[PDB]
Amino acid sequence: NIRPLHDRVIVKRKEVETKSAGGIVLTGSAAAKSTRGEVLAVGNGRILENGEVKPLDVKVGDIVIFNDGYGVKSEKIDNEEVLIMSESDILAIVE
Amino acid sequence: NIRPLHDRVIVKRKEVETKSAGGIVLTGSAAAKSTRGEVLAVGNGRILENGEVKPLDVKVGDIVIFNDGYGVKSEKIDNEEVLIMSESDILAIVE
Amino acid sequence: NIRPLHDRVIVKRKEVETKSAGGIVLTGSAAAKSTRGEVLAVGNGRILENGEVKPLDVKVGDIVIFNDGYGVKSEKIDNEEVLIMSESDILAIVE
Amino acid sequence: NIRPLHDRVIVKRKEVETKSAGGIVLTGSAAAKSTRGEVLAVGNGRILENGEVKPLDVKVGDIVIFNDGYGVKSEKIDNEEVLIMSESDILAIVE
Amino acid sequence: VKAPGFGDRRKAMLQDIATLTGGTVISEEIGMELEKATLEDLGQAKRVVINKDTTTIIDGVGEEAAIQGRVAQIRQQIEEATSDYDREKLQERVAKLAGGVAVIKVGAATEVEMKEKKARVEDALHATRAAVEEGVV
Repeated sequence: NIRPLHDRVIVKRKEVETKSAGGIVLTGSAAAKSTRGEVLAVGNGRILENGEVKPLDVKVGDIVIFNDGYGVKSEKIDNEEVLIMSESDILAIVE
Repeated sequence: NIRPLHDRVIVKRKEVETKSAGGIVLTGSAAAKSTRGEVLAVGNGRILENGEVKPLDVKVGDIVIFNDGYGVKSEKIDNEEVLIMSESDILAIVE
Repeated sequence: NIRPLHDRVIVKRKEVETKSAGGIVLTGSAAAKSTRGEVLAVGNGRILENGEVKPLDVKVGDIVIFNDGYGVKSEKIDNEEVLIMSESDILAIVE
Repeated sequence: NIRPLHDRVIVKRKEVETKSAGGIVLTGSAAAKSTRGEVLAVGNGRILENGEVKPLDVKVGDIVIFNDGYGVKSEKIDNEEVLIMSESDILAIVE
Repeated sequence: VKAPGFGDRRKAMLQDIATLTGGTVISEEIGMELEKATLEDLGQAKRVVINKDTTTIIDGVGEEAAIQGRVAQIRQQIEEATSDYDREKLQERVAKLAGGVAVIKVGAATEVEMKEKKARVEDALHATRAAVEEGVV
């Protein structure tokens, strides 16, 4: 297992959809990278100016929407791609 | 359903008008894209420096005027694209 | 010995893996620099704005995943290349 | 006799090493300029937001490892090169 | 010193020196780096003399079997060689590996006399080669 530090969350990207709103199969740049994932591990919490920590709002087991950028980092663990990124990159939680 | 995190708001922007100040149909770049929307989900609120959170000013149901920028993102949910963006991009509330 | 100041941590990255997912030997730019290390020294802790100091979450002996960048400085100590970097560059701790 | 203000430290850079790990002599751009020094004087302390001062961690007589950059400035005292740099530029102290 | 040749022939000459001296060539296309080199990848000789224009490797310490294999390979390459320039270069390489290289310098007082004597010496050289290979009548 791998546990992140502070406000970092480990997520696993969902597979890209093949058929889009019907039987039309998309191949190439038409199918963009998925922006939804499964939360695997969560950090302890952010550090406030006072020094106290507060727990993250996102929990393990939820599906989240995130924006890919420079802050989101890819690491190869257990022969499977996972994403390590801060809670500021979590936009919303599905359901 | 989808709920945002902290001070993010999901909006559904309105369609561009065709007839402008009469019957004159605008086609091309003349009809600028709409900068108004309907808020669908409202986040819990911004986290202050001390640690406390405060509720957001905009409630679900009203009309907002915003500015499109790099921080604003577009997401496709329920086969209908929505707009996810922070409260700092909200300028005013119509009515 | 060498001890860091404030929130800096000294790590020594692991040797790059050659055989990947089987016997295939990797040579060239495909074999990227390893982003895992074993912590050797840990600083006292970061100074808060109010004045007190808080200890780092990483202890000596752990294996960490770090993000290489301009913040990470490469320093050659006792004929052994080790990396001195701030704790903000440490992403997660393995196990 | 000069004393730095606030969180600044005056150091003298150690001479570059020519004989490297055996008999081989190094001349030219290969011999990078040394990144170790000797602290001569230490400022009173960094000024916090509230108003009180915090004494510096480095003490006179120590050997320090620093990162050369735009913040480190070179000036002449008693016809000898010394470096005026902030205490934040010191990475670690040897022994 | 700089390695002789230009291109593929440079690689061939380097490999010939490696086989003669008993060493290994450090190349990126084979998967080795100069920082990893050890004393085992270094060739050996007995005497090396370098001047303003020439380099001579005297009495390389290498096993004769490898040299024989290399010269046999170059002979096979010769057997499938078309142009005379390529054959001349290959035979020079075989001479460097196994035999020697001799040069005859023609001396004459003027330039027309030099040209005539040089032409006659070249004819004699060709005739002796032919007689050695196929007999005389």
